[PDB]
Amino acid sequence: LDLMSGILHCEDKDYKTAFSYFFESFESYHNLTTHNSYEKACQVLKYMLLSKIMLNLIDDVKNILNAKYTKETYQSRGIDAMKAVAEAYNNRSLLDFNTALKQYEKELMGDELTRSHFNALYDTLLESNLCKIIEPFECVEISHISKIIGLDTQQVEGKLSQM
Amino acid sequence: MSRDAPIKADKDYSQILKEEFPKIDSLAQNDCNSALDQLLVLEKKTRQASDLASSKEVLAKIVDLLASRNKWDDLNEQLTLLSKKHGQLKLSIQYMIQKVMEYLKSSKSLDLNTRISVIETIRVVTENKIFVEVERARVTKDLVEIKKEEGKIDEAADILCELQVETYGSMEMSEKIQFILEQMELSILKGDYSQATVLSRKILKKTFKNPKYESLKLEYYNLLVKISLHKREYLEVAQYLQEIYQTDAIKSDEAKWKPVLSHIVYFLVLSPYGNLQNDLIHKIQNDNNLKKLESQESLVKLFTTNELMRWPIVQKTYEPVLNEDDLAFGGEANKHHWEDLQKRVIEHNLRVISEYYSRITLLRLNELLDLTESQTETYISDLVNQGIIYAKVNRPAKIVNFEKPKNSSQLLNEWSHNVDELLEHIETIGHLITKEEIMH
Repeated sequence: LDLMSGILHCEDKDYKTAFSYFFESFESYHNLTTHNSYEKACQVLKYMLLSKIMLNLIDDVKNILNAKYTKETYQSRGIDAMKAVAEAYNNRSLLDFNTALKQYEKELMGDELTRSHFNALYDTLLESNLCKIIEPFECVEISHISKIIGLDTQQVEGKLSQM
Repeated sequence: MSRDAPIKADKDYSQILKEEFPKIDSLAQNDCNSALDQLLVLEKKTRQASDLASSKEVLAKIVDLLASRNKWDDLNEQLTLLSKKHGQLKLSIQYMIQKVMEYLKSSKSLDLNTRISVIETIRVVTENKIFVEVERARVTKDLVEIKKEEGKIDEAADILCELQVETYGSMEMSEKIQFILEQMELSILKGDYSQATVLSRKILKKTFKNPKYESLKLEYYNLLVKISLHKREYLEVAQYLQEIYQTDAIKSDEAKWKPVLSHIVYFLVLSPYGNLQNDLIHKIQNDNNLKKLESQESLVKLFTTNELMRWPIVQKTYEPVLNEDDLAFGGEANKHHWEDLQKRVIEHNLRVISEYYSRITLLRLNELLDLTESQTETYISDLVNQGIIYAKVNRPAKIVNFEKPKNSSQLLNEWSHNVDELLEHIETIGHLITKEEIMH
């Protein structure tokens, strides 16, 4: 019941409530006799970490991640994916996010909730990369921006005008 | 206890068993168990005095049991049985249990037997927090020593480390430290540096001030340096070496303070430049001991003066000098720390340039830094994020202006100051004209 409420409050685009729900289900699974629940302790963890990414408060992703739990008892394909993507946002880099999903592509497909929130992630990160590049400069050529971000000249003009 | 019925009568009776000591010895050969019964039969008392005298006989027998590389199995059940019955008190046995241990170290027995008998002792005492606790630890490090050398180091490391969270008993303060430092050691080799930090904050700098633990302090600090090097915390290496330096013994002796001081220079230049870096680098400039050294004097004094200097040459210059020495610079692994010195040089140059150059062209700034256009611009960006400098860049290759953003406040507040200073001057001049009349 908790995990399901987690999936729903995440879609309503509130991520405070989203974390709290995904905590309760993690604690339940962790301590229960695994007969099939190892799998669902795994599902919960990936979604818990999700809350911190969108919240843009990724200092807590690497805080939760530790030897006690994520390394010893949960080392999976999703941990390798989630950690790269967290790290990419901390960088405020578009280039790292793209690389992370090309090689972790089957993990992103496999979770329908993660996939949805990753188009959004694209978009809020698109911002993050541009801002960083033009922050020291004044009177910067648009050609210079265009190469780095790695998106066409005209596409960029429209985004910037919006921003 | 203190029970008066088996003082003398029983003493005299054990002496009577001393006379029977050859009869027991001869029994052992025919049947180890008969010789054994007799001595077990003697011990039931709870009068501490006669406990130690009777247990002494049982202990002489265990010398034979341990000597024999087969009898010693029997010894395992007996210590176990002696525990199991009731014992005879919380004081009594637990001295004898140590003479149990004493013998193991000197037998130099087969590894196999030693091992089994040892795991059985920690079994016997596990939970218990009377005297035994101290001893449990004394023997556990020995079981570790064996597994350490093997390929079972990972298993060894986890047991050792686990034990000492709770042993904080009768133990003398010196011994606590010893164990703890040993624990850090296995954790270097395991490679979880995060584990080792948890362990380290147990020991306190208050303890080390006591001169009793002098030698301990040097190994402790030596270890702390290691922890910090792995995680590339260069300033933090500097803070810890500086504590050693201040150890009086090393300090006064020439030959021993020498390398220490060299090390400090290396790491102080590699620290992220900042407010900490600054106050610390004028303490090294002040340092009398530094001027007797000349190889290191000439390095610090360069970077403190604001006269910029280009990398390609500074590289060259101190390469056949400092790369010779170890830590930070040194051999092959060490070269991937040397590298950072480059980065240091240019963020010092930039830093000087913001102050003196208010306006400079971008093409010129590249020439000075000896870097292609693309790297130069990356680095300027990195410095403003870090807050070291204020910068405005133009990419069509116009100007890069370091000048202060000139606000309203700045014009007025500076003007405010100036005016008080004027008034202050006129007054001062006035006192001194009075003086000159008297002179003249």
